[PDB]
Parts: sequence; C-alpha cells; structure tokens
Amino acid sequence: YKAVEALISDQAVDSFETSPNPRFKQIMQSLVRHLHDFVSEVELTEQEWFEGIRFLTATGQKCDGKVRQEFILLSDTLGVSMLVDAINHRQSTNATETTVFGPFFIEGMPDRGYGENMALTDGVPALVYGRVLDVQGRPVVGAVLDVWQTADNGMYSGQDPDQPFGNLRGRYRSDNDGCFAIQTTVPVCYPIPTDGPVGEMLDAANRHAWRPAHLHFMIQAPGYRKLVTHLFNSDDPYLDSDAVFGVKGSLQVKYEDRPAHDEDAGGLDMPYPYKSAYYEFVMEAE
Amino acid sequence: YKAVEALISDQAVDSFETSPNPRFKQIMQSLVRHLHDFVSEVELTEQEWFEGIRFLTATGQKCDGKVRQEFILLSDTLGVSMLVDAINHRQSTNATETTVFGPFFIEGMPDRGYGENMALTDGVPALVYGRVLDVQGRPVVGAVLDVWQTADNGMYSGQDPDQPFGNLRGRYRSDNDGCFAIQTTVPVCYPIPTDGPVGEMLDAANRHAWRPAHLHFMIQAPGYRKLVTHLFNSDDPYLDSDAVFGVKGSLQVKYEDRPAHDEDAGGLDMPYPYKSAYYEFVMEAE
Ligand SMILES: CCCCCCCCCCCCCCCCC(=O)O[C@H](COC(=O)CCCCCCCCCCCC)COP(=O)(O)OCC[N+](C)(C)C
Ligand SMILES: CCCCCCCCCCCCCCCCC(=O)O[C@H](COC(=O)CCCCCCCCCCCC)COP(=O)(O)OCC[N+](C)(C)C
Ligand SMILES: [Fe+3]
Ligand SMILES: [Fe+3]
Repeated sequence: YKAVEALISDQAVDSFETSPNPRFKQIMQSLVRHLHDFVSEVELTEQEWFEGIRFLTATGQKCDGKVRQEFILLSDTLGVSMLVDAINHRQSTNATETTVFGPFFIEGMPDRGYGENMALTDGVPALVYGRVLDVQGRPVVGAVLDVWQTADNGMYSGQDPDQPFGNLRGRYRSDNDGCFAIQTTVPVCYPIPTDGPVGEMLDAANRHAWRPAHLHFMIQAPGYRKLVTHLFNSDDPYLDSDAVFGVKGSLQVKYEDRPAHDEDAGGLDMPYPYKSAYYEFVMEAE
Repeated sequence: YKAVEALISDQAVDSFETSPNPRFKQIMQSLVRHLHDFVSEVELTEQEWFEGIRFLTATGQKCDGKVRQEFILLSDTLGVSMLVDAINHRQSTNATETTVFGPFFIEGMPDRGYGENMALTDGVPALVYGRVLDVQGRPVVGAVLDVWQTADNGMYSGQDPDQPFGNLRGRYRSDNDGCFAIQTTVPVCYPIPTDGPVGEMLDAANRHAWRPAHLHFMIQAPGYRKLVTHLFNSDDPYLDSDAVFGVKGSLQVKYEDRPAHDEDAGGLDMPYPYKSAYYEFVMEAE
C-alpha cells in the first residue's frame, strides 16, 4: 500500500524469470501483470475473490469427459474465442472473414452433389448458392465446402442423436466455374447451454443466451488456406447481440423470397416459391 | 485487425452494460478488458488457448469436495491471494502487517496457559514470546492469540490426522502487561502440493514449491480489529522465494540461541539451552 501491493505483484511476475521456455515466461508474466492490475483496479474484496474461486471451480467441474466444455463456453461468452480466432487469421485482402468452428463439426459426412438437399427434417426450404473465388476474382475449381447447421429444434445432428445420419450436414464442391449450390432449410436461432455457471454469469449480466441463425462453412482447396466461417441470416433479431460475438458485417447474407422457376437459381429449376441466399467466398492463396 | 480485433473486445465489454448490479458490471468489464488486453499483448495462439482451456479445466477438476482446492492454490501461487489480502487490510500505522489465513486453521483448539507447551511431537524446543500492544505502545490485555504451525513432517495436525489432537495448535492470551509466551518447536519449511496442475505450472516456471518456516497467528481483542498474519523464521533459505509470496520484511523474527536459565524469558525459567523468538504485535483500534 501502495508499495506493499506493488511489491507483491512484482514478486509474482518476477517469479517466472527462471522459465526455460521464454514463450511460457512471456505468457505467464503478461497474464500475472494483467490479473493483478485487474484485482487492483477494481479493489476486489475477499468475498468477491471467494465468488471467483467458487465460479471457476464450478466451471471446471461442469466439464465432463464428453459433450460439455464449460470453460470453452466461458471463453466464447467472454469473447476470448473470437479474439483468438481473429489474431491468428489476420487478413489484408478481400478474403472472406473467419470465425471459430464451434463445437459442432462432425467428420465423415456425405459428399453431396450440386444442389443436393441436406435437410432431412421439417423447415422452410432454402437454396444457398454462390461461388468460391480467389482474391483476383477467378473461380476456385473443386473446392470442398463442409457445411452444417441446426435443425428447427435448435440442435445439430446428432448432437441430437435422434435426427437422421447426415441431416443438415454435407460436403459440397465448387464446379468448373467455382459455383456451388446447397438445398437446405432456413437456419433458425438457438440458445447456448445455460444450465451451468456460464448461464449464471449471463443471468447476472442481463445477457440473453441466443445465437443468431447461421450456416457453418469449412472450405478447402489445393493451393489455398483453409477457411472456417459462418454465414448469418441478415434479418435475425440477435445479429447485433450474438452471445459469443461471432457475427461480422461481411458474413451476413439475405435469404430473399424468390418466385417458382426463378432463372437466377445457379441452373436449378425450383418447383415452388422459395428462400435463397447467394454468397461469394474468397479464399487466400498458400 | 486492428479494427476487427478491437471491435470484438468492445462488444464483449459492452455486453455487460445491462447488468442490474453496477458492481458486477464494474468487475466484469474490467476483467474482460484485462483478459482481452492480455490475449492481444502476447498474440495468444490457438494451441496456447487450448492449453489454457485444458489447464483451467484440470484445475477445477482437481478440486474435491473436501481437502483440496486447486483454484485457491493457483490464486496463491500467482500472488492473487496475497494481493487481495493487502488491498483489504490497508494500514498507515505501525500496526502489524497482515497475511492470508492459509487453508490450515482449525476451530476449537485448547486454551493454553502462559508458556504452555503445544509441541506434542519431536522437534527443536523454542520459546516464542512477546507482547500485544496498541498503536500507542500500551499493552492489550486479554488478547487471544490462536496459533498453529506444521510438525517436522511439514504437516499440520490433523491435516495429518495421525498427529495428537491439538498438536502445535493453541489459543494463548496476553497477560496484564500484554505479554504472551508459547513453548513449541522451531517451525520447519514445507512444500505446497505439486501433484496437480499448479505443480505443472511451477515445473514449467522452474519455480520451487517451498514455503519458508512460519508460525500462524490470529489475534483478537475487544476494541481491536482482528489480525491474521505469519511470523517467518529469519534464517530460512526460502524467505526471498516464498512460493505463495507470504513473506513481508516486518514479519520475520530471529530464533536466537539462548543459555539455560536465561533471565530474559518472559519470567519463565528454561531448564536447557533453547531457541527463542521475541515479537511485539501491534493491533488497530476499532
Ligand atoms: C477460458 C477463458 C476465460 C477464463 C478467464 C478466467 C476468469 C474469468 C471467469 C470469471 C467469471 C466470474 C463471473 C462470476 C459471476 C458472478 C455471479 O454470477 O453472481 C453475481 C454476484 O456476485 C458478485 O458480484 C461477485 C463477482 C465476483 C467476480 C470475481 C471474479 C474474479 C476472478 C478472480 C478470483 C480468483 C482468481 C450475481 O449478481 P447479482 O445477483 O448481485 O445481480 C443483481 C441482479 N439480480 C439480483 C436481479 C440478479
Ligand atoms: C484463481 C485466480 C487465478 C485464475 C486466473 C485464470 C487464468 C490463470 C491460470 C492459467 C495458468 C496456465 C498455466 C499453464 C501451464 C502451461 C504449462 O504448464 O505447459 C508448458 C507449455 O505450454 C505453453 O507454453 C502454453 C501456455 C499457455 C498458457 C495459456 C493461458 C491463457 C489462459 C487463457 C486461455 C483460455 C481462457 C510447459 O512448458 P515447456 O515444457 O514448454 O517448458 C520448457 C522446459 N522443459 C521442457 C524443460 C520443461
Ligand atoms: Fe452453430
Ligand atoms: Fe502455514
């Protein structure tokens, strides 16, 4: 006070001087200084400290071997996961912006044909179509687009093991002109889990637990850097308030109402009036 | 980048604007800004983030219902517990400096007489004696000093349930001249638990897990603020490198070698040559 308090923080930071790995040293000295500056800034009480301890403990304890990672959910809801993803995917070009994966990608889904339907359940029919291009605006041929989205129930198959195998998942490909087309249902918004400590924090914050409606993409092609991103429905009431801060301006796409037999359907002939979202992905060379 | 990254952190901080409790708002906005400044400063990689996630998870999972709180141990070893204790016990007077309790205090220990021995086990005999005074240097009469220390094995009774009930614990009292006297054994240094994630972090840091030798005091008297502190052996080889940063300059006390029948033994007549530590505690009025 203020020498006494400063001396405790110096010793804590200095304790790491000896780490053989200088990156680990770097990280721990930074983390300790920030942690101690936080505690000092707010003048954390002992009772508040006990709350932080009970909360962290409960968050770790909510992590099971299996289907629930509450620490990741805490990282997501405090914006750390999206910050980390941006830092590691910095871009100066017009390449499509990235996002986290989320926890819901599944390996070994069906390779689907151009315009193939992946919606095996009820929903509002949609055609999601567009191109995969390079930064010069030329088509990337044979790119692979792995896509996944929740059902109407706000569950991914088989996060929800009751949905059919491969439902609302598929691996599609861009054609000779870089065009792709996916038949699906309009994605719907869904809440993140709130039955753990993260739900308590969101409740105390008066924050809702919703994600805006989205479609997940992972796009790969020889010569290009892997792209993992989301396309978010333009109209979604949660676009400005994504619980995990996934939304970026350029990843929004409008689901337009189109006439039956619209001529601008990537060569498909749609039998009824339908919803359509058009998007051009831009990939970075490697 | 750098707008993109700044926008994610702003949204994460701003998400808490709505908290009904403005203290909770204050704390969470500060914590989020510090957390995001840390991640940005070091440019944390995705693999490092996964390590932080695995580590936090493992720390929470190491907490049992019962005898082990790994999050508290992490708070201690990163200097957060001592920082919190200082912030909440700020003093401008010559009052004795405070420390954390530690996890080892036990209720209902024996009320011991002046100079009573609390060492029921093997060790080097010591007389710890002194006074409890006010800030004006006058004796505090009938103060109660709850004291506890590890055995030679580096365990507290019955953290180590094999030691006798009350071993190296007692509740002593200051007399009409504020004098107290405690017979015990010279405290020995002991390591903190390293079989969990904190041990891994200390290993990576090339930090040892030792505490310098100490005696724990909690002193209470009517009219005065409760004092919880440690007296650390002056000669200890870990005094400058306490794993949990407990040591302060003024809490060190010399265990001097004294002659049999020394006249400066608080009125006790010690039968053999012995170790002696003299300390004057200064309590704050309430
Ligand atoms: C993986 C990356 C992330 C890791 C980063 C590590 C740390 C980040 C995680 C910390 C999150 C802690 C959030 C705790 C939630 C607090 C809470 O839920 O209860 C609220 C009241 O409690 C509080 O106000 C105290 C909050 C204390 C927070 C201290 C955290 C400090 C961490 C350091 C501690 C040790 C290292 C309820 O509000 P109230 O009920 O009073 O609000 C009033 C409104 N009502 C009554 C109508 C509800
Ligand atoms: C309660 C209050 C406290 C709460 C605050 C909340 C957060 C604070 C806790 C974080 C502590 C994390 C410490 C992790 C230990 C890392 C480790 O042990 O392995 C080292 C290598 O790993 C690493 O280098 C990566 C370290 C990554 C740390 C990231 C932490 C960021 C937290 C945010 C994440 C999500 C919110 C081994 O070194 P090496 O083996 O490479 O070293 C080389 C030397 N050898 C090979 C000889 C050993
Ligand atoms: Fe999703
Ligand atoms: Fe101790």
